Amino acid sequence: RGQREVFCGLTGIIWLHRKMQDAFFLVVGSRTCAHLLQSAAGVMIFAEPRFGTAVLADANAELDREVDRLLARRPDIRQLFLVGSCPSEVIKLDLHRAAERLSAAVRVYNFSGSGIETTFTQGEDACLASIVPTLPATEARELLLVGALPDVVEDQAVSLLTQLGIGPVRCLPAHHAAEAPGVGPNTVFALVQPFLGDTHGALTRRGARHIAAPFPFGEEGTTLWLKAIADEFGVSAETFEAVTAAPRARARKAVAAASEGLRGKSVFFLPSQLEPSLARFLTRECGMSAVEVGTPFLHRGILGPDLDLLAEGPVLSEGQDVERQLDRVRAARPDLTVCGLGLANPLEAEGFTTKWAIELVFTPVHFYEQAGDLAGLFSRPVRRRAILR
Amino acid sequence: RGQREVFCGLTGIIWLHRKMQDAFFLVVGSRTCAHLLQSAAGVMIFAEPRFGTAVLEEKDLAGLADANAELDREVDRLLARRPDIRQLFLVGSCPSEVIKLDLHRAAERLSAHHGPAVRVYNFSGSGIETTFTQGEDACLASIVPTLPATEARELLLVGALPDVVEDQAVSLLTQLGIGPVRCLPAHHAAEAPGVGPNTVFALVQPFLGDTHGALTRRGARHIAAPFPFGEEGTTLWLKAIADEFGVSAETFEAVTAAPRARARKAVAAASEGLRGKSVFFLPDSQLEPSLARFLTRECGMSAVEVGTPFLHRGILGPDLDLLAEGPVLSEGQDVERQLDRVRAARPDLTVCGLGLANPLEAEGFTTKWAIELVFTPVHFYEQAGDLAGLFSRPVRRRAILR
Amino acid sequence: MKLTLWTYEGPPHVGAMRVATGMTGMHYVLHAPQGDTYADLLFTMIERRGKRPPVSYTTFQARDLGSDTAELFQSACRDAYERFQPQAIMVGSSCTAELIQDDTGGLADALSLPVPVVHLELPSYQRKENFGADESFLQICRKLARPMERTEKVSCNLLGPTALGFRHRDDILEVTRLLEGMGIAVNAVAPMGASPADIARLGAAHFNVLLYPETGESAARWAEKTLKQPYTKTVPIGVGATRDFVAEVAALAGVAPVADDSRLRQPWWSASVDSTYLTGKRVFLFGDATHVIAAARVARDEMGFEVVGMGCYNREFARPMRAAAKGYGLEALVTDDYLEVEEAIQALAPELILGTQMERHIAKRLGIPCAVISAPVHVQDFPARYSPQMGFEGANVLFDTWIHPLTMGLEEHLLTMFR
Amino acid sequence: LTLWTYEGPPHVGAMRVATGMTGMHYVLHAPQGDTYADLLFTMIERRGKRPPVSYTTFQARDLGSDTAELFQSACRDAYERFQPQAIMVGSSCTAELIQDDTGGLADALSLPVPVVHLELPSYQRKENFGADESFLQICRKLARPMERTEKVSCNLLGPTALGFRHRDDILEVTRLLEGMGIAVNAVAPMGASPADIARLGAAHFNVLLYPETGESAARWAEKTLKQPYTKTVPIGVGATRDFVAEVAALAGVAPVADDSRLRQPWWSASVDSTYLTGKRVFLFGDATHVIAAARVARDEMGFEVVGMGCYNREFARPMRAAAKGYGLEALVTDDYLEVEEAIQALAPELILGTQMERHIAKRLGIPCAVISAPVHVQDFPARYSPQMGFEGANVLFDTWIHPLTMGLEEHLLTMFRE
Ligand code: PMR
Ligand code: PMR
Ligand SMILES: [Cu+2]
Ligand SMILES: [Cu+2]
Repeated sequence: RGQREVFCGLTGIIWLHRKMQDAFFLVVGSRTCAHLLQSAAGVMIFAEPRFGTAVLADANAELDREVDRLLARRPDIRQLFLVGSCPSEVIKLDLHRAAERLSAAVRVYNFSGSGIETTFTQGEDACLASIVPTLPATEARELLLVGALPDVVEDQAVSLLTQLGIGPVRCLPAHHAAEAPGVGPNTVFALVQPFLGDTHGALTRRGARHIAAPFPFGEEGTTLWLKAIADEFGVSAETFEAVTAAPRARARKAVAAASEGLRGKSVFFLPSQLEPSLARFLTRECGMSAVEVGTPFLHRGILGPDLDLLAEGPVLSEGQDVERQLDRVRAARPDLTVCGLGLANPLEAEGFTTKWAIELVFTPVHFYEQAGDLAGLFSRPVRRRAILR
Repeated sequence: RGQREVFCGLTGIIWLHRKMQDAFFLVVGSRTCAHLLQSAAGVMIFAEPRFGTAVLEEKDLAGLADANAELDREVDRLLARRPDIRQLFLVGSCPSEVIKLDLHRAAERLSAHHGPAVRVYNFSGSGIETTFTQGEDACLASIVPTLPATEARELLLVGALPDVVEDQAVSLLTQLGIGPVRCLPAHHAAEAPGVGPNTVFALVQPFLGDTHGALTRRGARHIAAPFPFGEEGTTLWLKAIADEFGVSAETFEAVTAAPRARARKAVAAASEGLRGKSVFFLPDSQLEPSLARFLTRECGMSAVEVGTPFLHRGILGPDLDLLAEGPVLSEGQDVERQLDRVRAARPDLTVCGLGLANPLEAEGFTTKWAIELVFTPVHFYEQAGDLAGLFSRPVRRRAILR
Repeated sequence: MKLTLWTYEGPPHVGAMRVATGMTGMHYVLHAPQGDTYADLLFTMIERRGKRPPVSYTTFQARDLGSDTAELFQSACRDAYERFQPQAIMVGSSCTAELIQDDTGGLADALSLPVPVVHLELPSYQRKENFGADESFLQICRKLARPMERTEKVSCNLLGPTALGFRHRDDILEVTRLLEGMGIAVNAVAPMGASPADIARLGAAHFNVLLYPETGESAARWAEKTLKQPYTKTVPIGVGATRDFVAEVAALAGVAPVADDSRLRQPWWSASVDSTYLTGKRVFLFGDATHVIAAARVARDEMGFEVVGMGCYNREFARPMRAAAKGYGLEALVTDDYLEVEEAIQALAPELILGTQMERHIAKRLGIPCAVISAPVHVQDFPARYSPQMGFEGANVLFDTWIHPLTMGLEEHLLTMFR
Repeated sequence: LTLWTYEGPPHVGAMRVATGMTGMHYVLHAPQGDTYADLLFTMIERRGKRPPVSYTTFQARDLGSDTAELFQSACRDAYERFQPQAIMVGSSCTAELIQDDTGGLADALSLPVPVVHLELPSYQRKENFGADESFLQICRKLARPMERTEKVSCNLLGPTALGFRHRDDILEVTRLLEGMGIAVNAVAPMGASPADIARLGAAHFNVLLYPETGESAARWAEKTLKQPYTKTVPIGVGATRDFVAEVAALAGVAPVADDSRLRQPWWSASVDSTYLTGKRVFLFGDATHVIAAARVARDEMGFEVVGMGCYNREFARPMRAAAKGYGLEALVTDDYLEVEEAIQALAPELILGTQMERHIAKRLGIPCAVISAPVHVQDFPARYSPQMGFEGANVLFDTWIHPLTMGLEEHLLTMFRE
């Protein structure tokens, strides 16, 4: 270990802001954070987004002042979630302390996706987990789905889920403030989102039982996900398969018709946190001789179906350093080294075809037609390399 | 009698159709005229303007029956595609004139079958017998004979001037209150005037040298007054109009604090302007003799030259009276000798048709574009104040640039 | 007599004057009826030259009909000769002059002024601006340029760049730089920046570089036929064609192919992570034949986005566009009507349309990104800056000029319909 | 509460500098997430080299003296990676303002001069001094007072990577100097080598390109190396000619100036360039560019300068110096909200400046172009886009008048057919 590569947690803010509308995602700190968000967004900063960027006792007084400034400039916030960053946790600025004290309609909730603690997409983890604690408990068998998956495909997931025969959904990412997901002891919840380890842990900590979660990335990735959903709700096999075979066929045809040029490949997964799930997604269509698949944060947990359905070829190395991982990349010579960060494009500048993670994260790739173009996403660098060599 | 720098009247269509929003100026001619209209309109040719600009091919060049047959078929196609055109305008052109294409015969034959739905008028914009803005005059003289005949004694506003110009003119007129005001450019049928033996062609624009004769053939009368292009030009135009109708001077001087006093104030508010400098008018817009007098008296012009494409004796008569005798109304002006005279005189202005504006700016001489002037609202009282500033601005351009 | 509300290239006499005002000391007396002098505004106001486009018209009026207009042409030519004293007089007509049968040749021939008199009797109802420029420059070389002793060093007369043209001033510089760095000497740069003496000097070389086939292909073929100098086939538009041109002229001159690649950024700027969303975009390519022909090569090989539909209004250069289309299995739209481009790009709705300024405004109407890569343009597209299109800097300019519509469209969409 | 930040943090400028220096490295204690700027110079300024600046990325399990150990571990590993030529130390200050600087193993390398270090002030800087405290240290240490070479030589000082069109400014000024007879010993701030930066004595006078980063370097070099810099700037025709006067005066050579290419003075003299006379123009952006552009506007363009505010208020007095030159005051604030308010108040017709002002004017309807530093990928171009010299004055015309083409042709289209 040594130097790291991946983004800090604030890159998940660009997705959380887009997905759940009535929310606030103000980060704190220096221009290094206010500029990662800026450049990553591109035009969001011009579209006047819903987040911001603020300018031990002195630090806490400044925290209170800046939170009041949030409440002032946007007098329409009721289910805000402040975002922590590296300096705030360096001086250990408790966002819960500011939220609880300054809640006295005005309900302030905390969240800390700081890259010193957080990683590439664990900001989503920390935020979705921070939704859970204060909320009370529900007392019925619902299916509390989770994850900030695209709303266009959130409709597909809800439609399929109700076709299974489930009760209420009440998705944990609060895209409406009124829609408050309670954490019930009888609540059985799946996991759409692979980087929801902290969220799943906190949801089970409050009491909600968790369903087996092979994460939904088309074909078996979502097959076993929704199968676990069905066998947990006791949906008849002939009911589930009847109402879900067509999405399976659509995704299977789409991935095959989108990965024609992805044959004879070695997809190195430098640390998206999708790495085990995407590694399994890239085994059957055409030829994907996957190689070392690292993550910025890995737990098997009950998230284990990834590794259970994963092969042994690609090394599941948790914790890495690009300053030697790229040496391993040179030695390996992987024909598509999808590299989250650290080196990234210079890999394409030293004869290594490179794919980048946030394209996968911020482009609908979850089951049906969404996972259908996951193959197209992974073919993007390859279809570039085929011509613009 | 050599080269002269001035446009053909086809460039009058760019302002003509912007007033009469029920008119299509179907400009026949070659690809050269089409390129003129294209470049002149600039970006306007892209928002489907009412040009047409139908070019004649070499196969359509030879013969005359084929040309009008194709013209008929495309006119019918256009009016089927755009059934919102009433006053059709088959504009001539130098190519069309050399072919001797009869726009009047075409107008008769076409109103035979378009009827009241499309009433066609025909005129010319050809540089052979027309210059930059005498195409406006030919267009207005193409609707004057077809104007509703009557006998009621009333005044007009002859000249296809901007809509705001006419609005201010009539608003001032009714603040005075004089006769039935009937704006000669019939933008549509809702404001169609009535001309007759007891009417008057209250001309507004000096290049209107043929509509005066036409609506004289109508039998009307002239307000013998300088062409309204500023404080005193429009002052005498309006004063003579009311004296032709008999309106007391009490209202004259009681309603002219905002219009007239502020008109002269705005015109002479060009401190640098052209106070004491020179102008050498190349043939640009039949509009130089009018400018020289009120740039001389109000803006303080030397007015070395008053060169014009053509000078009309009577209609600019009172306008000429306020003009100094020094400058000479040279006609058929050869531009080359005129550059020699500019180079000798070293003026501070060289108004022209000016594809030699930048060329004359290269030799240090300041130059101003009278085409924008004919385009910009420059008439009557509130908008001649910025006529003066429009002349002034190139002087400041030279001052900051040199 | 169709309702052509927009001609693609102006009257061929305008193209003829593009050659005229390009060369110092060459005066184009034109027998244009008064008003046809807008083209002077074209040259001093689109291309912004600090000198009356030295095209001394006659501007005859209705009073000057019959033989009076010929007398005015005589007078105008004589005044031009005794006023500017050109080193070679250059005569021609306009559309209406053809309609008068004005015969600008015999008049100025009988004037008997000592300087060379070239004729420009070109059709105007059948041709357009580019043919006028090409034919005028070819005739210029035909009269003045003569086969003479070659330069002691290898020389590379540039052929094609006329004065008024979409970025001729900067590709003349770019190709001069390429040839001088590689080892060849630019003997002349006709017809832009040249003169009658330079036209005569065209003979002292070893090959005749063809920059613009549309405006200089006739000149290059005539030079290879007469001056005994093989014209370079591939134009330096695009990295592949730039290397092809470099190798070709290094073979004609027999010199080492030195070509400074520290400037070329198009291959890296495109073959990278961001410019990978290019791959798959269904582009449509209309406009000037040669620029769009090599634009197809750049777009496919070195840019990525897939080509659907590529026409060109240039008819004399139709076949090379048909070939560039059939290489990818495409067709060629070879008419000169803007509405046809309109419904073509409706039927084949693209994301990046490369074409003229009229294509730019067509796409502005519908709302798809559009670039300018072709001839009919405005004051904006004639730049004061270094904006070439032939060479390695030409490839860089092509990259940026094409990507800017894509960035424009992307920002316009995502701004305020994704956030 | 800057929703958009004009310039980056004070480390991205140092990385800008080191990107053009093949070999020179910079040990920065930046947590993972501060490595987003490792993208900038291959993402925004799309190049093909991982920035030569060390990163440590100390995590949550690494707070305190552990970060001090990771400093040395990262330094040693970075040296063993590619054998640098110089090492610079400095932190993002987040958990350690001044409290882990550990030279112990940063020195003891083959590196002749290990004292090289860039400390950037805490929360008081942006992407100017990041690249300026670069050449106040990296050229204050490894640059020798070498003998002035036989021909009158010079140094192209100032241009840093991820800078506004700096790579082409370099070539234009080098072309000017070589055509005038002035040798360029090295383009030291960009596209150079540590050997070249050591060769700063073989230059009769530094040629300064912009105060943004090279002002400190030029001032120090004239003070120390005894080679004066060009006090004028080549942005603008009159400024270019005065720059030529200065370079030839300090050179002793003829003031050869290739104005053959120069077309802004003429293209701003045509009558298309007359309708722009008196056009009120707002000018916000970096001081060097704003002063040069506003001089050009006010005298030679035709526009009337109604705004001259800036965000580089460090050298505050030379800002309002030009403002009194135009008879105005300077808005030296550092927020785009004030820019929005000012352009709303004055309602100009051209808002020339950053891409942020570009998007304000897109949202406020006003025309606008890019003349300033805070720009994204599209304004770091592949084409030859030099903002300095005669071709710099040439591009400054078309760049400024394209938005006026927008605001004019759009108006005509929307008013003609409605
Ligand atoms: C025939 C060549 C030419 C070009 C290409 C245009 C467009 C255009 N001509 Mg001017 N212009 C030329 C001539 C004329 N323009 C015309 C219109 C018009 C005006 C009033 C104005 C303008 C202008 C220009 C310009 C500047 C572009 C701009 O204004 O947006 C173009 C390319 C501009 C300028 O100051 O120049 C006179 C301006 O104020 N054109 C007219 C009368 C219709 C003609 C005959
Ligand atoms: C924070 C660093 C960084 C930079 C400088 C930008 C801007 C920008 N980012 Mg990438 N972008 C960053 C991060 C991200 N980008 C974002 C946006 C965006 C996308 C969708 C795309 C991309 C790209 C770019 C672009 C160029 C956009 C282009 O020309 O298409 C810049 C420099 C672009 C590509 O070619 O590279 C992956 C592409 O299609 N980014 C996203 C969300 C997916 C993230 C978090
Ligand atoms: Cu733009
Ligand atoms: Cu634009």
